[PDB]
Amino acid sequence: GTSKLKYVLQDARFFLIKSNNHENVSLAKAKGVWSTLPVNEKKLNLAFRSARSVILIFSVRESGKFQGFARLSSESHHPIHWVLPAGMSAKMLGGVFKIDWICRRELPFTKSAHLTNPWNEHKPVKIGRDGQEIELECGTQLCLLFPPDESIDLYQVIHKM
Ligand SMILES: O=C1CC(CN(Cc2ccccc2)C2CC2)=NC(=O)N1
Repeated sequence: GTSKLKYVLQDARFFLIKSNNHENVSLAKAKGVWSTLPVNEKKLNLAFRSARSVILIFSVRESGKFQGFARLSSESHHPIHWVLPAGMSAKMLGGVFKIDWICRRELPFTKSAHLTNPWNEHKPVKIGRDGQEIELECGTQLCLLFPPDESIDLYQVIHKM
């Protein structure tokens, strides 16, 4: 069903998080961690303190899809073998956020064409810079479009709220 998912998403905040490649999403899915540049680190840390749930919705650049979504379980904290763009050092990252995956299934952008994000001029929700906040209603409907991930049990995540 969808009821535990809706409960986790109640009064949540949502952020569009880009990845430079699939490998970093794979690492994040395996290890339950993510890192960012300091600008988005500050934004996500403020959000983590503000809301019962902060949801990261991931999209690998140029993939035309979202690769899943996860809930922050921690503020950032200060090596993980991330695959970084040429010229970027690990020292340019902020701290590491712990995350609990809610859905590891993909959703193509074609399936979210009917959702617009008020915090990005009501452009389609797939459009946004890395770190763009997605308004509650749009973000909830976007998460509900993903195929159910029957491998995940949200019992444990509800307890962290
Ligand atoms: O475009 C991105 C990609 C990305 C993946 N990073 C490396 C990186 C961080 C910031 C910019 C470019 C690459 C691995 C998880 C530590 N994390 C983001 O937060 N935004």
